[PDB]
Amino acid sequence: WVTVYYGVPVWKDAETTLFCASDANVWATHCCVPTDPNPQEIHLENVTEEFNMWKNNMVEQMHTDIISLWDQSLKPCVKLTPLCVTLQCTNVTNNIGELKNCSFNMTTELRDKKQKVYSLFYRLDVVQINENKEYRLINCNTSAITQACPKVSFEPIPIHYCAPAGFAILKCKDKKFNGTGPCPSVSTVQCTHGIKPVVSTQLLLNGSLAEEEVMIRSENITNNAKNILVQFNTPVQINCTRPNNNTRKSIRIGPGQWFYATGDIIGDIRQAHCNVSKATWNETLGKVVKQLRKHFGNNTIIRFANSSGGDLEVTTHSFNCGGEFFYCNTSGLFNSTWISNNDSITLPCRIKQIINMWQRIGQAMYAPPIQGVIRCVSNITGLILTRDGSTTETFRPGGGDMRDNWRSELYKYKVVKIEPLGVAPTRCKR
Amino acid sequence: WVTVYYGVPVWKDAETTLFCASDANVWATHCCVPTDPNPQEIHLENVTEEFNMWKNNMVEQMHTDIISLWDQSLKPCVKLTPLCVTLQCTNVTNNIGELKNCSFNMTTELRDKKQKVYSLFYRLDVVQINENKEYRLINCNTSAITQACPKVSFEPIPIHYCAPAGFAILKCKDKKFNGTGPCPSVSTVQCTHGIKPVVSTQLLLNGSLAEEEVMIRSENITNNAKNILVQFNTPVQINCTRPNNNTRKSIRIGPGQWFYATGDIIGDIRQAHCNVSKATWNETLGKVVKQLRKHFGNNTIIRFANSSGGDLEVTTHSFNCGGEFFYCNTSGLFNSTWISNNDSITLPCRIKQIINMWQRIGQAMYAPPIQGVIRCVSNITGLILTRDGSTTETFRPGGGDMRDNWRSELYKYKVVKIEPLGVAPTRCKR
Amino acid sequence: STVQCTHGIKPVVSTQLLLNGSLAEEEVMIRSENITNNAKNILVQFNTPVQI
Amino acid sequence: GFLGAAGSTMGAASMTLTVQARNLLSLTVWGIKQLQARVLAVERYLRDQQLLGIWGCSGKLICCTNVPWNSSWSNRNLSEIWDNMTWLQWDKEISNYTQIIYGLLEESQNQQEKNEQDLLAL
Amino acid sequence: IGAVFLGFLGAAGSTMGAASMTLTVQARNLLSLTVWGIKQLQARVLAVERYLRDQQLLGIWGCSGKLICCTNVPWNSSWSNRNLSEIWDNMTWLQWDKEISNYTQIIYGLLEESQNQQEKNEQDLLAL
Amino acid sequence: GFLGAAGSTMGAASMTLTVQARNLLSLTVWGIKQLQARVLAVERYLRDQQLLGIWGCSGKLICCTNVPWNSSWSNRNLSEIWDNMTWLQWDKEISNYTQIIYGLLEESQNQQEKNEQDLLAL
Ligand SMILES: *[C@@H]1O[C@H](CO)[C@@H](O[C@@H]2O[C@H](CO)[C@@H](O[C@@H]3O[C@H](CO[C@H]4O[C@H](CO)[C@@H](O)[C@H](O)[C@@H]4O)[C@@H](O)[C@H](O[C@H]4O[C@H](CO)[C@@H](O)[C@H](O)[C@@H]4O)[C@@H]3O)[C@H](O)[C@H]2NC(C)=O)[C@H](O)[C@H]1NC(C)=O
Ligand SMILES: *[C@@H]1O[C@H](CO)[C@@H](O[C@@H]2O[C@H](CO)[C@@H](O[C@@H]3O[C@H](CO[C@H]4O[C@H](CO)[C@@H](O)[C@H](O)[C@@H]4O)[C@@H](O)[C@H](O[C@H]4O[C@H](CO)[C@@H](O)[C@H](O)[C@@H]4O)[C@@H]3O)[C@H](O)[C@H]2NC(C)=O)[C@H](O)[C@H]1NC(C)=O
Ligand SMILES: *[C@@H]1O[C@H](CO)[C@@H](O[C@@H]2O[C@H](CO)[C@@H](O[C@@H]3O[C@H](CO)[C@@H](O)[C@H](O)[C@@H]3O)[C@H](O)[C@H]2NC(C)=O)[C@H](O)[C@H]1NC(C)=O
Ligand SMILES: *[C@@H]1O[C@H](CO)[C@@H](O[C@@H]2O[C@H](CO)[C@@H](O[C@@H]3O[C@H](CO)[C@@H](O)[C@H](O)[C@@H]3O)[C@H](O)[C@H]2NC(C)=O)[C@H](O)[C@H]1NC(C)=O
Ligand SMILES: CC(=O)N[C@@H]1[C@@H](O)[C@H](O[C@@H]2O[C@H](CO)[C@@H](O)[C@H](O)[C@H]2NC(C)=O)[C@@H](CO)O[C@H]1O
Ligand SMILES: CC(=O)N[C@@H]1[C@@H](O)[C@H](O[C@@H]2O[C@H](CO)[C@@H](O)[C@H](O)[C@H]2NC(C)=O)[C@@H](CO)O[C@H]1O
Ligand SMILES: CC(=O)N[C@@H]1[C@@H](O)[C@H](O[C@@H]2O[C@H](CO)[C@@H](O)[C@H](O)[C@H]2NC(C)=O)[C@@H](CO)O[C@H]1O
Ligand SMILES: CC(=O)N[C@@H]1[C@@H](O)[C@H](O[C@@H]2O[C@H](CO)[C@@H](O)[C@H](O)[C@H]2NC(C)=O)[C@@H](CO)O[C@H]1O
Ligand SMILES: *[C@@H]1O[C@H](CO)[C@@H](O[C@@H]2O[C@H](CO)[C@@H](O)[C@H](O)[C@H]2NC(C)=O)[C@H](O)[C@H]1NC(C)=O
Ligand SMILES: *[C@@H]1O[C@H](CO)[C@@H](O[C@@H]2O[C@H](CO)[C@@H](O)[C@H](O)[C@H]2NC(C)=O)[C@H](O)[C@H]1NC(C)=O
Ligand SMILES: *[C@@H]1O[C@H](CO)[C@@H](O[C@@H]2O[C@H](CO)[C@@H](O)[C@H](O)[C@H]2NC(C)=O)[C@H](O)[C@H]1NC(C)=O
Ligand SMILES: *[C@@H]1O[C@H](CO)[C@@H](O[C@@H]2O[C@H](CO)[C@@H](O)[C@H](O)[C@H]2NC(C)=O)[C@H](O)[C@H]1NC(C)=O
Ligand SMILES: CC(=O)N[C@@H]1[C@@H](O)[C@H](O)[C@@H](CO)O[C@H]1O
Ligand SMILES: CC(=O)N[C@@H]1[C@@H](O)[C@H](O)[C@@H](CO)O[C@H]1O
Ligand SMILES: CC(=O)N[C@@H]1[C@@H](O)[C@H](O)[C@@H](CO)O[C@H]1O
Ligand SMILES: CC(=O)N[C@@H]1[C@@H](O)[C@H](O)[C@@H](CO)O[C@H]1O
Ligand SMILES: CC(=O)N[C@@H]1[C@@H](O)[C@H](O)[C@@H](CO)O[C@H]1O
Ligand SMILES: *[C@@H]1O[C@H](CO)[C@@H](O)[C@H](O)[C@H]1NC(C)=O
Ligand SMILES: *[C@@H]1O[C@H](CO)[C@@H](O)[C@H](O)[C@H]1NC(C)=O
Ligand SMILES: *[C@@H]1O[C@H](CO)[C@@H](O)[C@H](O)[C@H]1NC(C)=O
Ligand SMILES: *[C@@H]1O[C@H](CO)[C@@H](O)[C@H](O)[C@H]1NC(C)=O
Ligand SMILES: *[C@@H]1O[C@H](CO)[C@@H](O)[C@H](O)[C@H]1NC(C)=O
Ligand SMILES: *[C@@H]1O[C@H](CO)[C@@H](O)[C@H](O)[C@H]1NC(C)=O
Ligand SMILES: *[C@@H]1O[C@H](CO)[C@@H](O)[C@H](O)[C@H]1NC(C)=O
Ligand SMILES: *[C@@H]1O[C@H](CO)[C@@H](O)[C@H](O)[C@H]1NC(C)=O
Ligand SMILES: *[C@@H]1O[C@H](CO)[C@@H](O)[C@H](O)[C@H]1NC(C)=O
Repeated sequence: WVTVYYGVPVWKDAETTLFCASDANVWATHCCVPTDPNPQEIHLENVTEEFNMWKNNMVEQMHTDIISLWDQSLKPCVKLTPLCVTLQCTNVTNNIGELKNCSFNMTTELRDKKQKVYSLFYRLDVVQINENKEYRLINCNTSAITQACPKVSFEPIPIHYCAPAGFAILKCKDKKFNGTGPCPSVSTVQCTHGIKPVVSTQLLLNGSLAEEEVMIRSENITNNAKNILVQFNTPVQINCTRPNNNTRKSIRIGPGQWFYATGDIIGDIRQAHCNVSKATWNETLGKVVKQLRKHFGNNTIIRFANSSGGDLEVTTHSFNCGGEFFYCNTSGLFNSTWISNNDSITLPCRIKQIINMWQRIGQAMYAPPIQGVIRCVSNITGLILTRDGSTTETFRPGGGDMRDNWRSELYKYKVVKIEPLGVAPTRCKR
Repeated sequence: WVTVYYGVPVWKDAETTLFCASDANVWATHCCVPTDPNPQEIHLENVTEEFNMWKNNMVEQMHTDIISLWDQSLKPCVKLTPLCVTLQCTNVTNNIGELKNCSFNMTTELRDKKQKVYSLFYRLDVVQINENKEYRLINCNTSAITQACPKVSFEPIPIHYCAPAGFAILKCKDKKFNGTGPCPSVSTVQCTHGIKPVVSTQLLLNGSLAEEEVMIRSENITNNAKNILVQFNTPVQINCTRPNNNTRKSIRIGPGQWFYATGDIIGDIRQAHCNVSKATWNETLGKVVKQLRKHFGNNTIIRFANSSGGDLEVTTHSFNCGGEFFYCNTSGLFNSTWISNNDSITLPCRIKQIINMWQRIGQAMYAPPIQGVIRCVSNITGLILTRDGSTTETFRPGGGDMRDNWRSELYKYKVVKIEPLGVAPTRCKR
Repeated sequence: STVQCTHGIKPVVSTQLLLNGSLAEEEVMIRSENITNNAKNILVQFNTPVQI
Repeated sequence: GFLGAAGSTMGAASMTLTVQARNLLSLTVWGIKQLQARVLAVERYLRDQQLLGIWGCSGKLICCTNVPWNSSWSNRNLSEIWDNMTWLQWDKEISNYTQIIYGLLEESQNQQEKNEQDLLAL
Repeated sequence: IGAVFLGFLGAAGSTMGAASMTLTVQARNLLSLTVWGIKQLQARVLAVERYLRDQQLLGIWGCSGKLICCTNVPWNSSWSNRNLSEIWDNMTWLQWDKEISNYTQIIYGLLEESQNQQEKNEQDLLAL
Repeated sequence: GFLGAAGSTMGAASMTLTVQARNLLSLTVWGIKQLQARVLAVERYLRDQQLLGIWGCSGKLICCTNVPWNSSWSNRNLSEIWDNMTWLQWDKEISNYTQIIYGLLEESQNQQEKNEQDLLAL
C-alpha cells in the first residue's frame, strides 16, 4: 500500500546563486542573459508562505555581485599611484575655498623626462601637510588609487534575477506585507522584476513605490539598534545639479598611460545642489508620520531632525550621477515637528573624486572629471531612518548597509528548491 | 501510428567550440588533447551538404585561440617599459643605414645604481625626438613593450581541431570546391588535419596545395571590396635570410630581470632578403591568370602590379623566422602583364623587433635578438590578391586579416550538431 | 581496509628530521625503495617520540 | 504552470507530475558561477533518477511498490490524506520516515530481482 | 555482405527504412594541463545536458531504454500526408526531420499526455 | 560497508550490488578541480547507465540476457566461478573478452527490439 511519486509539488527553503538577465559600454552587459520580454507568473491558489526580508540571501548576492563587478571594471584602467607627489597649492581664482589650484612635477612618456602639471581639485580630496602651501592627495597614506576608465558607465541599469534549474522564486502579492512573517498571497516566478542597483545612503532615489500606502518596515521598530525603511506610495521629485561648465584635459604620464585632469571652469563657480519640491516633501512627511504613529501612538509627536556627525559618506545623502559623486546636506528635509491635531527646498551639495566606494580600505576609485554641466532628476521612492534613542519620538536620516537599499526591492521574493521525489500510502501494490 | 526513434542520423548547423589536439614552447608544449595515431574518416554515401568558407566560425576560433595564446605566452616575461628613456644615437660602423648605434643610462639590480649601456637597433623601432641626436623607442609613447621570453619558441607546429561530444565535422572531398554552396562529396571526421598556425600578409607560406588546378576563391569576385585567395597546385620555393652574424648580450636591469640586447655584428653588414625561383614564379602567375580569366573574360588582359601604400604589415610580405620579423619588398614579384594570344628574384627585407603582433594598440612585443645567421625555407602555397578597382584587369598583392590565412585551410570543414531524437509514423501501436 | 578519507596529516616542512608525524605502532621502521642502491634514501620511523 | 499544483490536494496535485518533471533540466565574475550551477542541477537530477532505478520505478512518475504502509508512519485515513491534504503538508507529516521507506523500497527491489533470476534460471 | 557497418553517421543518405538500424551506433558515441580549461568543462557539461534532456523525454513518453518504441498516439495526417511506402522507402531521416519539423512540439505534447493516461490507468488497476 | 563484499565470492557478493551502486555517484582558485571532479563522476555514471540501456538491462542490478556463454572466454564450471572466486578475480579472468561480450549483447538487443516492432506492427 505504498506509491512512490515523482514530480511532487513541494519545496524547501534554500540558498542558491541567482543569475542576472536584462532587457537587450556599461557594466550592465558583461554577458547577462537576455531576459524574457513576456515573463510568466503563476498565481498559487491557496498558497501562503513565510517571508523575511532581513534574512533574504537574494540581497546578500546582490551586494556581493555588485562589488565584484565594480572591482572587475577597474582592472584594465590606468593607476594613479604615480600621482602621489607633493603638490604646491593655492586657491582657484574667483572673487574671494571649495576648489584648489594645485601643481606638481609629473612623469612623461619617457622615464627620464618631467613635465609641469597643474589641475583643479576639490578640497575634499586634498590634505595639507606642511602645517603656496604643500599638500598631498588625501589617500596616499592609505590606498592605491585607480582611475576609472572614462568609457565605462556605472549607470544603474535594472537587471532581473533568475533562479537556476531546480529552483523557483516565490513572491508576495500582499500589498500590506511588512517584510516579515506569513505572506497570505503567494505566486511564483523564474525571474524577479528588474531592479536598479542604485547606490545611495540616506535617500532612495530610483526604486519602486508602495502599491497603496506608505509602508514602513523594520526588523523590529522598537529596537533602536535597527533601521526603519520607509517606502513612499508616491515619488518626490528631486532635481540635482553641478552648475559649473567644466573642461577636461588629458595628461600623458606614461606609455599609453593617461590621466584625466580638470582643466578650468567656464563662467561662474557655483555650489552643487539639489532642489526638492517643498510642498511635496511636507505632504510626504505628513503621510510618513501618520503611518509611523501606528507603532508609537496615535497622538505621539514625531520629530524629524538632521543627521549625526561623522564622515560625509554616513552623514550626508550621496549619489553618483553624471559620473560625479555628490554629498548633500539634507538637513533642510528633516527639520520639523509633527503634532497630532509652489516652492522648493535647496540643499547644498559637495563633490568628491576619490571614492572609497564600498567602505573598504586600500581600494580607492578616482572619478575622472566630467565636462560640461550636470543635470539629474530622480524619484525619491523612500528613506532610511533611525530612532534617536518621552511624548516626542525623534527620527533622523542616516546611512546603513548597502544591503538595506536592496532588501527594499527584494522583500517580496524568496528562493526555494524543488524536491519532486516523495511517497504516500495508496491502495495499490505491484 | 507514432513511433519514437533515438540515434537518428541527422544534424543541424551549429556553432560550437572546438578544441585543439596535438600529435606528440608556444604550440610545442601546448599538448592539447593527444591526437588519434590512426584517425577514422567516414565517407557519407549519397550525402551532400552546403559549405561557406566566408562565414566559417572555425576561422573565428583559430583567431580567438591563436591571439589568446600569444598574449598568454608573454604573461611571465620581463617588461621593457624601463627602457623608455632618451637615447643618444649615432651610426654603427660601415662605409657610406638601417642600423643604429644608440646608448642610454639604464637601471641595475639596485635602485641606487645606474649603468651606461648601449645596443644596436633597427631604424624602424627608433624615432628621433630632438627634431649625436636624441631618440626614443618608437612605441614608448603609446604602448607597453614586453620582451618575449628568449627561451620560448613560436614555431608554427601544426595542431588539429576537434569537435566535442555531440558534434562532428563534415569535410569536403571536392577538389574543385570554390568555398561556397553544395559540396557533392563529403565525409565525417572528429578532427581536422593538422594546420600550421602561420601568420603572413601578402604570401601564404606553408599551407596545403590544390589537388589539380590553381583554385581561386573569393566571397564575391565582382565586389572589389573582397579579397581573392589563390591556392596554388604546386609550391614555389622561397629562401629567406638575415645574412648577418649577430651576437647578443644580456643586461641585468633588475632582480632577476634581464634584457636582451643586440651586441655587434661579425663580418659584413648586409640586407635581409628573399629569393624566389624566377622560373617557378612566372609559371605560377601564368597559371593564376588562366584561372582568373574565368571571371574576367577569356581574352581579358591581366596585370600584376605592386602593393598600395600604408604600414609595412599591408605593403610588404611579413613573416616570423628564427624569431626575427621580416618585411619583404614583394614588388619584385608583381611586374607583369599577361596578354591572351635558372634564375631568381631577390626581394630586400626590412627587420623589426617591436611588433604589434595582432595589429592592436597598446600591446607591443619585443623580439629579443637572435644570434647567428638566419636561413628560412618555405613553400609558397598561395597569394592574397585584390582587384585594382576596362580591357585590362589589374591585381595587386596586399595584406588582410590573419583570418584569411586560416580560412585557406578551413574552407573544407563545417561543424554540425548531432540531433539523435525524432519521430515517424509506422504500422505499430503499443 | 577501505576508507574514503585519510587520517589527518600535518603539511609540515623539514629537511633532516621529521618532527610532527605519526609514530610506528610497535617497532622502528626502516623503509627504502631499495637499501642496496645507495642512490635511494632511507626513511626511518620511530615507534617513540623524541622531545626537542 | 510549474507550481500550479502547489496548493492542491494530493489527489488533485498528482496530475501535474509531468509538468514539473519536464522543467527540472531546463570570464570571471558571472563566469564560473553558472558552470557550478549547471553541474549541481545535474547531480540533483541524477540522484533522484538513481533512486527510482534502485527501487524499480525508473521511467515512471507514478509507481506502486509491494511495501505496505505500516500505519505507525501515519495513522491518517487514506481518504484524509489524498483529499484533505496537500503534498507539502504531507511531506512534512511523514518527513522523518523518508529513510525508512526508502530502505524498504530498496530491499524489496533486491528481493524481487533475486527471485526473477531464480525463475529465469528455472 | 560488403562489410556493411557504414560508420557513426553511417548511411545518413540512406532512407529511413535502411537507416534506422544504426541507431545504436550513434547512441554509443554521444557520451564519448593548468588553467583556462574551463572551455572544456563547459563543453562537457553541455554535452551532459543535451544527453539528459533526450533521456528525460524518452522517460516521460514511456520509451526509456529503447532505441525504437511504439506509442499509442495516432498520426494525424496533416503533419505529413505521405504514404508509409514513400516515407520509409524514398526519404532519408534528414529530409524527414525537415518535412515534419513544425510538428515536433505537437507530437511531443501528445506523447506526454498519452503516457500520463497510461500510468494513471495502471495505478487504478494495481489498486483494484 | 561499501567495499565490504570485496573479498566475498561472486555468489555471495552479488546481493550487495545496491550497496555499491548507491555510493558510486554520491570561492577561488582550485574550485575548477572540484567542478571537474563532479563532472567526471557524472560522465562515468552515465556511460554505465547508457550501456545498461543499450543492452536492455536498464533499471536492474541483475539482468539476464538471451546471449549464450561461448566457453572459450572461461571454461570454469559455474560452481567454481560462483563459489570459489571473487568478483575481483573474475574480472581479471575474463578481462580480454569485454568487447566481444558487449558486442554480442548490443547486437542481441537490437534484434530483440526489431522483433518487438514487427509484432506490434502486426
Ligand atoms: C534615476 O533614474 C533617472 C531616470 O532613468 C536617471 O536619470 C537619467 O540618467 C541618464 C544617465 O546619466 C541620463 O542620460 C544622460 O544624458 C546626457 C545628455 O543627453 C542629451 O542628448 C540626448 C540625445 O538623444 C537626449 O536624448 C537627452 O535627453 C539629452 O538631451 C548624456 O550625455 C549622457 O551620456 C552620454 O554622453 C556621454 C558624453 O561624453 C557619453 O560619455 C556617454 O557614454 C553617453 O553617450 C547620458 O545619456 C538621463 O538624461 C537622466 N535623466 C534624468 C531625468 O535625469 C537618474 O540619474 C537616476 N538617478 C541617479 C542618482 O542615478
Ligand atoms: C615552413 O616549413 C618549413 C619546414 O618545416 C619551416 O622551416 C623550418 O623552421 C624551423 C624553425 O625556424 C627550422 O628549425 C631551426 O633550425 C636551426 C638549425 O638547425 C641545424 O643546426 C643546429 C645547430 O645546433 C642542429 O642542432 C640542427 O640539428 C640542425 O642541424 C635551429 O638552430 C633552430 O633552433 C633550435 O635550436 C635552438 C638552440 O637554443 C632551440 O632553442 C630551438 O628551440 C631549436 O631547438 C631550429 O631548429 C628548420 O630548419 C626550418 N626548415 C628549413 C628547411 O629551413 C618554415 O619556417 C616554415 N615557414 C613558416 C612561415 O612557418
Ligand atoms: C591656477 O589656475 C590658473 C588658471 O585658472 C592656472 O593656469 C594659469 O593661467 C594663467 C592665465 O591664463 C596663465 O598665465 C599666462 O601667462 C602668459 C605670460 O606671457 C600670458 O601670455 C597668458 O595670456 C597668460 O596670462 C598661467 O601661465 C597658467 N599657468 C600655467 C602653469 O599654465 C594656474 O597654473 C593654476 N595654478 C596652480 C598652482 O594650479
Ligand atoms: C657603437 O658600436 C661600438 C661597437 O661596434 C660600441 O662599442 C665601442 O667599440 C669600440 C671599439 O671596440 C670601443 O673602443 C675600444 O675600447 C677599448 C677599451 O680598453 C680600447 O682598448 C680600444 O683601443 C678602443 O678604445 C668602445 O669603448 C666601445 N664602447 C663601449 C661603450 O663599449 C659603441 O659604444 C657604440 N656606440 C653607441 C652609442 O652605441
Ligand atoms: C520580536 C522581537 O523578538 N523583538 C525583540 C524585542 O522583544 C527585544 O526587546 C527587549 O526585551 C528585553 C527583555 O529583558 C527588554 O529588557 C528590552 O527593553 C526590550 N527592548 C525592546 C526594544 O523591546 C529587542 C531588544 O533586545 O530586540 C527585538 O528584536
Ligand atoms: C628557393 C631557394 O633558393 N632554395 C634553396 C635552394 O635553391 C638550394 O638549392 C638546392 O641545391 C640542391 C643541390 O643539388 C639542388 O638539388 C636543389 O634543386 C636546389 N634547389 C632549388 C630550388 O633549385 C638549397 C641548398 O641545397 O637551399 C634552398 O634554400
Ligand atoms: C515528522 C517528524 O516527526 N519529524 C521530527 C520532528 O517532529 C522532531 O521534532 C521534535 O518532536 C518532539 C515530539 O514530542 C518534540 O517534543 C520536540 O520538541 C521536537 N523538536 C523540535 C526541534 O521541534 C525532530 C527532532 O527530534 O525530528 C524530526 O524528524
Ligand atoms: C486528428 C487531428 O488532430 N487533426 C488535426 C485537425 O483537427 C486540426 O484542425 C482543427 O481545426 C479546428 C478549426 O477550428 C480547430 O478548432 C482544432 O483545434 C484543430 N484541431 C487541433 C487538434 O488543433 C489540423 C490543423 O492543421 O491539424 C490536424 O492534424
Ligand atoms: C525638475 O526639472 C523638471 C524639468 O524642467 C521640472 O518639471 C517641469 O516643472 C514645470 C513647472 O510648471 C512644468 O511646467 C514642466 O512641464 C515640467 N517639465 C516636465 C518635463 O514635466 C521639475 O518640476 C523639476 N523638479 C523640481 C523639484 O524642481
Ligand atoms: C544511395 O542511393 C542509391 C540509389 O537509390 C542506393 O542504391 C540502391 O541500394 C539498394 C539497397 O539499399 C539496392 O537494392 C539497389 O539496387 C541500389 N540501386 C542502385 C541503382 O544503386 C544506395 O543504397 C543508397 N545508399 C548508399 C549507396 O549509401
Ligand atoms: C658567427 O659568430 C660566432 C661567434 O659569435 C662564430 O663562432 C666561431 O666558431 C669557431 C668554430 O671553431 C670558433 O673557433 C670561434 O672561436 C667562434 N667565434 C667566437 C668569437 O668564439 C661563428 O663561426 C660565426 N658564424 C658565421 C657563419 O660566420
Ligand atoms: C620596393 O623596391 C622598389 C625598387 O627599389 C622601390 O621603388 C623604387 O623607388 C625608387 C626611388 O626613386 C624609384 O626610382 C624606383 O623606380 C622605384 N621602383 C619601383 C618598382 O617603383 C619600392 O618603393 C620598394 N617598396 C617597398 C615597400 O619597400
Ligand atoms: C614641475 C615642478 O613643480 N617642479 C619642481 C621644481 O620646479 C622645483 O624647483 C623643485 C624644488 O625646488 O621641486 C619640483 O617639484
Ligand atoms: C594622506 C592622509 O590623509 N593621511 C591620513 C592623515 O591625514 C590622517 O590624519 C590620519 C589619521 O588622522 O590618517 C592618514 O591616512
Ligand atoms: C507582515 C506582517 O505584518 N508581519 C508581522 C506580523 O506577522 C507580526 O505579528 C507583527 C508583530 O506581532 O509584526 C508584523 O511585521
Ligand atoms: C648614457 C647616458 O645618457 N648617460 C648620461 C650621462 O652621460 C650624463 O652625464 C648624465 C647627466 O649629466 O645623464 C646620463 O643619462
Ligand atoms: C563551389 C561553387 O562553385 N560554388 C559557387 C556556385 O555554387 C555558384 O553557383 C557560382 C555562381 O552562381 O559561384 C560558385 O563559387
Ligand atoms: C532648521 O532647524 C533649526 C534649528 O533651530 C531652525 O532654527 C531652522 O529655522 C530650521 N529651518 C527652517 C527652514 O525652519
Ligand atoms: C561650456 O562652454 C563651451 C564653450 O565653447 C560651450 O561650447 C559648452 O556648450 C558649454 N557647456 C555648457 C553646458 O554650457
Ligand atoms: C518617477 O516614477 C514614475 C512612474 O511612472 C516615472 O514615470 C517617472 O519618470 C519617474 N521619474 C524619475 C525622475 O525617475
Ligand atoms: C647615419 O649616417 C648618416 C649619414 O648622413 C646620418 O645622416 C645619420 O643621422 C646617421 N645616423 C645616426 C643615428 O646618426
Ligand atoms: C618592372 O620591370 C622594369 C624593367 O626595367 C623595372 O624597371 C621595374 O622597376 C620593374 N618593376 C618592379 C615592380 O619590379
Ligand atoms: C614543399 O612540399 C614538398 C612536397 O613533398 C615537401 O617535401 C617540402 O619539404 C615542402 N617544403 C617545405 C619548406 O615545407
Ligand atoms: C622541555 O621543557 C619542559 C618544561 O617542563 C620539560 O619538561 C621538557 O623535558 C623539556 N624537554 C626537553 C627535551 O628538554
Ligand atoms: C482552495 O480552497 C477552496 C475551498 O473550497 C477550494 O475549492 C479550491 O479548489 C482550493 N484550491 C486549491 C488549489 O486546492
Ligand atoms: C573469508 O574466508 C572464510 C573461510 O571460511 C569465510 O568464512 C569468510 O566469510 C570469508 N570472508 C569473505 C569476505 O568472504
